[PDB]
Amino acid sequence: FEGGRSTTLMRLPKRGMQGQVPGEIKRPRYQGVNLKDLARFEGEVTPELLVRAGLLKKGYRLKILGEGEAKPLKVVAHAFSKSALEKLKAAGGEPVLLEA
Amino acid sequence: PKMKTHKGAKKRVKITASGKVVAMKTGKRHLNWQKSGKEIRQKGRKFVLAKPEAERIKLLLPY
Amino acid sequence: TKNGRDSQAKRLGVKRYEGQVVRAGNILVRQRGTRFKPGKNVGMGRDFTLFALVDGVVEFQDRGRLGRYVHVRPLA
Amino acid sequence: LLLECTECKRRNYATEKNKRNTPNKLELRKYCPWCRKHTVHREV
RNA sequence: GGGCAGUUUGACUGGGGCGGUCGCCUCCUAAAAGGUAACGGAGGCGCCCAAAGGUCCCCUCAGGCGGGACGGAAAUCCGCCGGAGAGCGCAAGGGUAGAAGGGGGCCUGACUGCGAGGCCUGCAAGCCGAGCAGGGGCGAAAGCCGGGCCUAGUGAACCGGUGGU
RNA sequence: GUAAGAGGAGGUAUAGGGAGCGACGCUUGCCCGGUGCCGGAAGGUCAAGGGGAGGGGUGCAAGCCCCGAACCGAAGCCCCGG
RNA sequence: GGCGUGCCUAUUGAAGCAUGAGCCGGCGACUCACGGUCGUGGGCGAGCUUAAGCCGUUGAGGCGGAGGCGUAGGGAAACCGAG
RNA sequence: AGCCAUGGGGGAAUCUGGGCGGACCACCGCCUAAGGCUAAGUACUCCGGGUGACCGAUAGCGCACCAGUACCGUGAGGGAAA
RNA sequence: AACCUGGGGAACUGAAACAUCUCAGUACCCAGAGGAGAGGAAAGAGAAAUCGACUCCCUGAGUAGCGGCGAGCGAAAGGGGA
Ligand SMILES: [Mg+2]
Ligand SMILES: [Mg+2]
Ligand SMILES: [Mg+2]
Ligand SMILES: [Mg+2]
Ligand SMILES: [Mg+2]
Ligand SMILES: [Mg+2]
Ligand SMILES: [Mg+2]
Ligand SMILES: [Mg+2]
Ligand SMILES: [Mg+2]
Ligand SMILES: [Mg+2]
Ligand SMILES: [Mg+2]
Ligand SMILES: [Mg+2]
Ligand SMILES: [Mg+2]
Ligand SMILES: [Mg+2]
Ligand SMILES: [Mg+2]
Ligand SMILES: [Mg+2]
Ligand SMILES: [Mg+2]
Ligand SMILES: [Mg+2]
Ligand SMILES: [Mg+2]
Ligand SMILES: [Mg+2]
Ligand SMILES: [Mg+2]
Ligand SMILES: [Mg+2]
Ligand SMILES: [Mg+2]
Ligand SMILES: [Mg+2]
Ligand SMILES: [Mg+2]
Ligand SMILES: [Mg+2]
Ligand SMILES: [Mg+2]
Ligand SMILES: [Mg+2]
Ligand SMILES: [Mg+2]
Ligand SMILES: [Mg+2]
Ligand SMILES: [Mg+2]
Ligand SMILES: [Mg+2]
Ligand SMILES: [Mg+2]
Ligand SMILES: [Mg+2]
Ligand SMILES: [Mg+2]
Ligand SMILES: [Mg+2]
Ligand SMILES: [Mg+2]
Ligand SMILES: [Mg+2]
Ligand SMILES: [Mg+2]
Repeated sequence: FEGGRSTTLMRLPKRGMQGQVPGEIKRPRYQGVNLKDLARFEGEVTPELLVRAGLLKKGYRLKILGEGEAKPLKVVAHAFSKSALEKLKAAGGEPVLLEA
Repeated sequence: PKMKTHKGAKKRVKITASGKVVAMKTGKRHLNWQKSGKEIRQKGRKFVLAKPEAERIKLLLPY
Repeated sequence: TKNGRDSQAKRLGVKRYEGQVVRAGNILVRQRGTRFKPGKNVGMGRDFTLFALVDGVVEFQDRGRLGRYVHVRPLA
Repeated sequence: LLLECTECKRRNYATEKNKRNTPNKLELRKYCPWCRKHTVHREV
């Protein structure tokens, strides 16, 4: 704060959507999970297992991707990176999310 | 109790993943009238700061 | 009275000196007009700013009638 | 006088400065929009 | 609508007040880099220009002496002398005819998307800029053009207006 | 005093409120432009509201919702005068 | 006989003819809560940790993963993602 | 700028009814206003009890002692020492 | 004594001035209630073709938002408990 002068608050807000009366809109929340940790344990990975112990934390959605060597197994996920779908396609199935 | 995030600062400044603070270039909304294409472009990109970076950190802390 | 006035210092003159290594683009010397001319691998801007175009060392070359030139001898 | 040039058959502006009484009523100078490249720009 | 209420009524300042000033540019002070105060000396700006701009080619001043119909100290034409003492829109300085100065032709780079690396700097801000891409002007071309020889001609943020995405 | 009510006054313009001069003697000049106040059914300006030309949103449409010109609109101010 | 300008505060400067104290004795002033930031000792480690609360105790501990920090960033956002 | 409440004006309908889901429309969906009652979980501590890395007569309640007393104020009120 | 609901309701102070804001619906005044009070069986919440009165504790969260977008102010749904 203080100085007596116009504080360094001279900067400005480009951030749009900074606010709205009714508040927040209810939209999905995709969790970025790297397949490197996904490769750690092996069996049949699903949102159930990740939230049960991993890096999901009750997040609304799941989405594997990133660096790492994809182990062989079915990977049920809400979304896939174009590069992510490659590693698993090299040795595994591609179980998409729900729909209803 | 419980530091209150300075909303006036958050709405205008985002912190980098590392530890740096970034904000838009100043002077680009009003003074304008017919400045060199360089200026208006130079003002388009955001930037890093120096000491007061630490200052503005001590606000969006809970954030 | 009515006199206390003066535009702040522009801090011009010779910035870079001979025998100095330099990157590419370094404003070698700022000037008021043409107190110094460009030269080998040395460009200038509107305000008559002298700046390197290459990487090397600064060098000065007086030539009386022509004037005082400044250039950077490339090397690596 | 503050001037602003528009684009033909499109919707784009540009910084300018015309003259009031001084010999200068219209502005038919060419310019470069974002869509495609180079098209005449009127005052308007 | 002072009947009543709540408040504001600046700073510098050889004590206050009165007076003057408050931002930006030029020079001096400033002690041969930079910078450097004083109610220290001395002046300007809050603009202007589609041509007073980009480019290609052409062209060279002021003043002095002599000659010349009106003019005549000085309009215009001729000759010789004449390195910058002119001009460079407007203050001053540095610069400049080996052009940045005067003229004609074509013409709109008074572009969008960027920006290596720097000067200056507490912050913010200011200032320079090669080279790259798209595309376009002048030129045979090498090449120049990201506004005026240059350093003043300006205002963070907020709040709102108009057109699009 | 929020009100009820009270004073004024159980008075009635030879009375009561406000203001300025301050026994009484001789007097109290000129100036309405500015200010206040008093008079002024025209005109100008004006709010809510009325009015709805015309325009928008959405829906299959019937409709629902919204924006909105001319024009009728008071005191006040302007204007005229004392 | 030699040498020698009280204490405190405030100051560019005090023995000061600047402030405070008559003398003694006692009360008298950087704390806590929560949140944050750096350091530090220690446990565990892509994991770490629980809050109300329930059980027990009568100066005992235990259970309780709701939740929070971390493992991915970037953009105003749609979105995309080692970019 | 919806929703809950409502001072002013206008002012319906009874399940083909009516509100709401953040101005409005449409679709999809939640709910039944304009009558009242309802324990427990919760707050507090004049009063009693238990306990304390709480005090130990300038501390601790103002008051360990016949203290809201003496004494001071017109009065609210102030308020010891021991 | 304090706690509780309803009807009224400040200013200092903060914003390094101040007037919107803040202090705060706090202090105080008033009426009422009882060991409690209040609230309470949806014309609810809000996006799950989900939950299912009310009250209180965690959490949600310093999030959503509010704001001379200043100082500052500050929910709800949902999940876990009584
Ligand atoms: Mg841009
Ligand atoms: Mg958080
Ligand atoms: Mg100088
Ligand atoms: Mg100097
Ligand atoms: Mg010097
Ligand atoms: Mg020019
Ligand atoms: Mg000259
Ligand atoms: Mg030329
Ligand atoms: Mg020129
Ligand atoms: Mg800087
Ligand atoms: Mg400047
Ligand atoms: Mg190219
Ligand atoms: Mg503001
Ligand atoms: Mg009255
Ligand atoms: Mg009467
Ligand atoms: Mg009577
Ligand atoms: Mg007489
Ligand atoms: Mg109307
Ligand atoms: Mg009238
Ligand atoms: Mg003292
Ligand atoms: Mg003194
Ligand atoms: Mg000292
Ligand atoms: Mg003394
Ligand atoms: Mg003193
Ligand atoms: Mg004394
Ligand atoms: Mg702490
Ligand atoms: Mg409202
Ligand atoms: Mg009503
Ligand atoms: Mg009922
Ligand atoms: Mg009850
Ligand atoms: Mg003891
Ligand atoms: Mg007495
Ligand atoms: Mg005040
Ligand atoms: Mg004040
Ligand atoms: Mg409030
Ligand atoms: Mg009850
Ligand atoms: Mg409890
Ligand atoms: Mg809470
Ligand atoms: Mg608070």
